Amino acid sequence: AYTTFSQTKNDQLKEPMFFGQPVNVARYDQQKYDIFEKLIEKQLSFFWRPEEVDVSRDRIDYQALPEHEKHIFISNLKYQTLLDSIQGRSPNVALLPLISIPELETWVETWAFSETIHSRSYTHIIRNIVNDPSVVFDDIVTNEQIQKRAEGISSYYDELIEMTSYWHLLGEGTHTVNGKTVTVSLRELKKKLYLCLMSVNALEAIRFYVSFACSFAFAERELMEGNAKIIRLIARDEALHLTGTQHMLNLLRSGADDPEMAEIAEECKQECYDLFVQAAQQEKDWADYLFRDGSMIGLNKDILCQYVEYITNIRMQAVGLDLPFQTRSNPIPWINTWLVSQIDSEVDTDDLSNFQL
Amino acid sequence: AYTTFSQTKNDQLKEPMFFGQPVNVARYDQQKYDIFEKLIEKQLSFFWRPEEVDVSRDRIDYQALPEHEKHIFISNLKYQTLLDSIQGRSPNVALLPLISIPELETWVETWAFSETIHSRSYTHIIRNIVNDPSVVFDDIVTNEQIQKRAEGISSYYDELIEMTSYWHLLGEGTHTVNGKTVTVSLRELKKKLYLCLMSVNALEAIRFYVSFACSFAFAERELMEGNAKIIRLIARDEALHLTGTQHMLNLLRSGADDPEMAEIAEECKQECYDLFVQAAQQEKDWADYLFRDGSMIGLNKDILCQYVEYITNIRMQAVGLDLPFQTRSNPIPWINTWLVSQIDSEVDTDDLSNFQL
Amino acid sequence: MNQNLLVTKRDGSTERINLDKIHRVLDWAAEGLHNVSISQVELRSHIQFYDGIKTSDIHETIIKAAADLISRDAPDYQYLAARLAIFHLRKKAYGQFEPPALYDHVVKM
Ligand SMILES: Cc1cn([C@H]2C[C@H](O)[C@@H](COP(=O)(O)OP(=O)(O)OP(=O)(O)O)O2)c(=O)[nH]c1=O
Ligand SMILES: Nc1ncnc2c1ncn2[C@H]1C[C@H](O)[C@@H](COP(=O)(O)OP(=O)(O)O)O1
Ligand SMILES: [Mg+2]
Repeated sequence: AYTTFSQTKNDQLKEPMFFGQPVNVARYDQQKYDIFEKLIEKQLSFFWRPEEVDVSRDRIDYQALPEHEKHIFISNLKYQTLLDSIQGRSPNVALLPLISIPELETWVETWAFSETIHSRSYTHIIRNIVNDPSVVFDDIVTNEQIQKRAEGISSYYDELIEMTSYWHLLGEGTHTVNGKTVTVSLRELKKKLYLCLMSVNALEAIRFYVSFACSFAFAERELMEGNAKIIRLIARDEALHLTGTQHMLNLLRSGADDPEMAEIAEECKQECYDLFVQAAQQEKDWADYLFRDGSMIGLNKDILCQYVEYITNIRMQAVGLDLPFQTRSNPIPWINTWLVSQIDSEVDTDDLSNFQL
Repeated sequence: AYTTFSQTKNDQLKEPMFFGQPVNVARYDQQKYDIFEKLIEKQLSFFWRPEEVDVSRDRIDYQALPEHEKHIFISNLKYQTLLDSIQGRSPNVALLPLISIPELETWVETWAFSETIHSRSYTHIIRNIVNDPSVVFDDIVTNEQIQKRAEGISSYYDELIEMTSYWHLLGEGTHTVNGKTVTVSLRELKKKLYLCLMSVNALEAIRFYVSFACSFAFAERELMEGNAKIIRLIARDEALHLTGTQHMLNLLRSGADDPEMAEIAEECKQECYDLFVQAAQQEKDWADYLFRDGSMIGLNKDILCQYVEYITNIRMQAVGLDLPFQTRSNPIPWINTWLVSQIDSEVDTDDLSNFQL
Repeated sequence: MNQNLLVTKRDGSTERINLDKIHRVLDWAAEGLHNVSISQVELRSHIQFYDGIKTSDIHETIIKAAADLISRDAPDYQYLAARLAIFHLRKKAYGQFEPPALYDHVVKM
């Protein structure tokens, strides 16, 4: 079963990323994969608090927005609050019982903590642009266009948590639980972990970046600029997050960490492809809901759907998946601002005479 | 089972601290108990990094120490690395699947995150005073004098984690798992949560404060002052941590949050007393190992054991437990410094004649 | 890097520095007193150890240290520092703690 401090003295450098011996002593002088140690130092260096950003002017801009632009902005904010609500708790609940090297354990905890700062900043933004924040928060759980993807995203986490609990309680093998037969396969647990990380990669590298386009499109019009500063800080963290999941996925896929994992990654390549395609298709439908009542300067259904295809191809190639959409140039190049970062008068008559006209 | 985003739209202000509906939407505009929101804001404001502390002089002081004072310092450092190693992951693993209000969920993640900075600072201190840190870290798991105390603390976490897995997979009731009968009692689960929180309170409010005395005793002699600067920042965090476990325990014990919990607290009152007293005796035993090779100016076995009994009475009274030791004045009063932030020449002859000699 | 320092006893002889001797003396003097601290006296002494340090200079320093802790909050230090000083005066005059017989002393004096 899971232990918070395993008694065995293991060489933490030879453990795998997941399913090895639970981490005991937390040391940071050495790493098996130093990508996670760098992600920790970089996330610690980015530490910000929401209240340090002035969002008071954003209230005036919001009230002046057209009715359908209030809708576009506030719907993207509820979806953001939702996704980072899941991201606040889920990496800690789903990954900590599986991690077996210290540098990856601490990164996941730092990753999750930094997400709670995002959740706090959404509360900060909401309470500074609307009159009753309860109106926005109460709509997040019941919203038709949100709850479809909320339960879809949480399921990959939930199913991984469930199999992890059986694996700790019962161990591998064929078991009987209240008459019914229950099979606990570590290979099927490694499969749920891989599929979950793929879903999280699509969540943070595609779903959120579609949201960044909406938040920053208002900022290119010098509107909602306090929100833009916070979303810009969130985007800087979000690049660190997806890099972590990219390195996890590629280390698992390449068999560097677990020889068994290389085959499991290949048996999932079709599910992972359909997973990303589904996510991309869901955001295009979400884009269809945003502009249901009209568009704004710089952003409509076509533009946002084009960015969906653009950002999706980039992310999927980063994890070794086939590109599902046509090749395309960046439809919103302006988004990159927010995501990255006399005379020498002497003569020589001799040298001139050395010349025939 | 546990879900990372529960579908039900519930009034989070009316949920209990634990075992209620798993938190869905993360909001911070309102709280049921604002103590945890204040602890979050206070922990975020204390955010510090180990590298911002000058520890260069500490390498010289350490090498100059007597051989047995090297023992005292490095043994207290290994024990610290151990305790905050558990504390890095354990509140996230053992409490997150049980919390049902958002302000407590985010505090536990902030609490756990701040512990990883402690774990990193221990790596910072170690790698700046010894030549091969691997010698120090490898002794934490294998040295027989340390790991004995590790399993005492980790067990309360492990047993709570296990029952939580059964409670999510099987639910409450009498079950059969591989023939053998398995009973899942929520009342016995609330009992394991309460006992675990009691163990953590003794860990952070007694065990670590005994360790603080050693680090600061070197500093009262102007030695190891870089370590002392870091331990002082850690002590400021540890004061927030024990405040969290105290408020949880007292809210549970008074039945204010869960009426059923009030009686469960009374069925544990004897176990919790023996739990705290045991911790004090274990730390008193640890002091005998520190000074097995000699003492130093201002600190020996008796002085530190007196502080153990002194601080234990205070902590146990704070959570409604009987005092197990005799009343005593603070044996080390210097520790409180580190654990908190002509003639008017005019005469009147007529007035003088109005006088009888 | 242990140096193994030496202290000079009252009879001129030398031995390894042993802090438990200081612990016992202070614990003896603080017995029965309220709101005093052996640890406080030792740390506030700021006693500078050098090889060959006189044992009388060590004791005279901790007397001054405990004497300066006499306060309203900790009044019993008036008795801690007194017992350390009475102990010091016994050695200065007799070489031990127990005084000689009344007759033997008058004869010598
Ligand atoms: C006077 C007295 C002293 N003491 C304590 C105070 C001293 O620490 C110790 C007596 O001091 P000493 O007999 O001088 O012992 P010491 O530890 O200095 O060793 P030595 O001189 O042999 O190297 O006992 C008592 O316990 N009871 C008493 O009545
Ligand atoms: N080996 C040692 N190292 C350091 N200090 C010592 C010591 N032995 C005794 N002391 C201290 C404790 C007393 O406060 C002080 C006077 O002690 P003492 O018993 O009067 O002298 P001594 O033992 O030298 O005859 O010296
Ligand atoms: Mg003596």
